[PDB]
Amino acid sequence: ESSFVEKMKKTGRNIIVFYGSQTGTAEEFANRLSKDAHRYGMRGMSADPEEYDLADLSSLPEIDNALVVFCMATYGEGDPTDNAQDFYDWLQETDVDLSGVKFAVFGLGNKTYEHFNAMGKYVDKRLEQLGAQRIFELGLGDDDGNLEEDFITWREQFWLAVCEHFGVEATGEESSIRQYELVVHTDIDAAKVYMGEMGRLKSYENQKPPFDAKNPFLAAVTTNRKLNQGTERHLMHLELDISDSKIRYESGDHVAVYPANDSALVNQLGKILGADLDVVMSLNNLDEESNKKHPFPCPTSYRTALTYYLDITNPPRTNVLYELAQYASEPSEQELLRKMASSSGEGKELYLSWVVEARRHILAILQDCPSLRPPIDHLCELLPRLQARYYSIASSSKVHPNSVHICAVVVEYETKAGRINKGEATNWLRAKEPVRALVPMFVRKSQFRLPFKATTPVIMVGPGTGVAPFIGFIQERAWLRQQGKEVGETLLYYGCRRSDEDYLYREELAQFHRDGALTQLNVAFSREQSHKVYVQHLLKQDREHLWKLIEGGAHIYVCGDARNMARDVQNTFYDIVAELGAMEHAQAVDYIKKLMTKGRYSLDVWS
Ligand SMILES: Cc1cc2nc3c(=O)[nH]c(=O)nc-3n(C[C@H](O)[C@H](O)[C@H](O)COP(=O)(O)OP(=O)(O)OC[C@H]3O[C@@H](n4cnc5c(N)ncnc54)[C@H](O)[C@@H]3O)c2cc1C
Ligand SMILES: Cc1cc2nc3c(=O)[nH]c(=O)nc-3n(C[C@H](O)[C@H](O)[C@H](O)COP(=O)(O)O)c2cc1C
Ligand SMILES: [Ca+2]
Repeated sequence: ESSFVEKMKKTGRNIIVFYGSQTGTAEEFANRLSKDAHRYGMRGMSADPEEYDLADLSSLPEIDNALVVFCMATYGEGDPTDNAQDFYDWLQETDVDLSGVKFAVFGLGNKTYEHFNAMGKYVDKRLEQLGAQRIFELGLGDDDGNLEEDFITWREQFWLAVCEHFGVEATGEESSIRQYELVVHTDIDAAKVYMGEMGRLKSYENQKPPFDAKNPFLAAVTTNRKLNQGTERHLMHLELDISDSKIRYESGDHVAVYPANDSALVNQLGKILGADLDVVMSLNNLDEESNKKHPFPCPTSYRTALTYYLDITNPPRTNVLYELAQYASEPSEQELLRKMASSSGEGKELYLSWVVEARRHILAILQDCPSLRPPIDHLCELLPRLQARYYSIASSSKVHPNSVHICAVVVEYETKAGRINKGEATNWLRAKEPVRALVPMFVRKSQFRLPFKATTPVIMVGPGTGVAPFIGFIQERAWLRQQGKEVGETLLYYGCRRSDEDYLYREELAQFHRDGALTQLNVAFSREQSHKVYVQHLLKQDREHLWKLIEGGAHIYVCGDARNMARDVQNTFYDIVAELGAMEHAQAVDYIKKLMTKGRYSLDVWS
């Protein structure tokens, strides 16, 4: 059906929840809200806006008690997710009267970014401008705090508002219904079983372009080398062969990789569950009208699903804990789990401490709640899909057109729970032996780019792994110089803990400076003295030259830690401009923010 409104009429739904999602979180929130509808006598469905035409919103009044909800995540520079781009474009050009339309929006964002929840804010503002009626205030979910708690708090007030305005009431039947039913495929041909590939069956074996998120290219690991000294931490440089993939990229772009869960974790889950992981099965949607026939590719074995399709490392969200409680035979244990779904009080404190702060993954929860023995098929229905991880490409395609490089630090730490957590993708990449080893990947374009004019100077700030895109930038600027082009100054402000422990690309950067490609190599060693010495300290010391370059039209790039470094660096640039630019601090802020709008102050930061 082309019209979501007609689809709603045909299937008896009065609430439709659209999701703007890239890594599945918004989709899960939409699904959870859609299922809630029944608890109020209403009927809902979640939907991918890209599959429909949002202009049809003006027809919702044809359905009694119609309600439309939007769970939208914000991405690069405050833009919409790819699947919500058409909707965003429609909202920008339309002036249709949406009187009679009733809506609510929950935005997914992260305060460490420059444009916090920009998409949710825009959708909410626009719908009202068009004449639609807001049923409940805009939800501002913040992944830098705890997005789950923001969502459940908003969700509760949301339904109360729905009850008040539409005159409905809760049912109270927390029975919780399964969304999928299990079918064991005892006699299936081996060749018809998914073995970890995404999308089409056999797409990993039979690789045909175009390669993207739904059809990743299996790139061979040609290089995987340790960049630092000591068993302390592990920093590594990988080179992935993309020959014959037709994949294109530019320095500044991101490479996404689909990891495989640790087999030791998968094996232990199978044992504690008392399940034969090699059983091949299928989970089928009880809603025969939904386009989402299964929770992940199937038929497939439990081992395969728990290895390639499901997230078993991230601390579970509250709905998973609430639904599992019914399987805890011990009163105390079943009570602990049930409470964690509370938006406040003891229950919330326990969730944030026992699950989140303690970083307990599903196996840890099953282990620390020994009476919890849920059927493996229901667990597979509850666990979120395993998502790709993004890395800043550390190579220039002008120099390495057939290889995509990665600079990454392995995540590994002890939990207050006495366990050793290992980063999903980094522990997996670390184990990829060069020269056989394949990494399913794809490229995600970014707006982080070297200046159009080679003469334009660049100021690069990237401590730690934030140096990644800049290795590529320098390779390219060096290449331009080798092509006989006039290249402006190229400055790198890099930082590490100690010059003899975690100085990434020491030799390469030194050679680029000796070659003349890297005009300046400014490095801050943070722990080689009593007080911290960071990149911003070096920027402040270089205020005169930096102001000259900025005033001249230089481009600034900041990559790495978004939580504190990005903010501290930005604050230092404000000070440089306020001090030497002949203007007040507030004017300096406006000045730097304006550079961002002009593409002369770019960010590639993360957490
Ligand atoms: C646009 C973008 C670009 C990126 N570029 C790079 C890059 O170039 N290089 C790079 O190394 N990474 C980069 N990252 C981070 C990268 O995508 C992954 O998040 C990171 O490699 C960790 O993934 P993982 O699967 O190994 O860890 P996961 O299994 O996902 O675990 C990570 C989580 O573990 C927890 N954690 C980590 N250390 C501790 C600790 N000491 N105590 C308690 N909890 C802890 C945190 O909750 C953290 O969120 C980028 C991210 C984005 C969004
Ligand atoms: C490359 C990237 C860029 C992001 N940019 C922003 C941003 O500009 N503003 C913001 O508020 N949040 C930003 N976020 C955070 C997401 O909006 C948040 O993680 C959300 O939960 C993701 O939802 P999803 O899993 O449904 O895609 C960004 C995340 C990534 C991975
Ligand atoms: Ca210097």
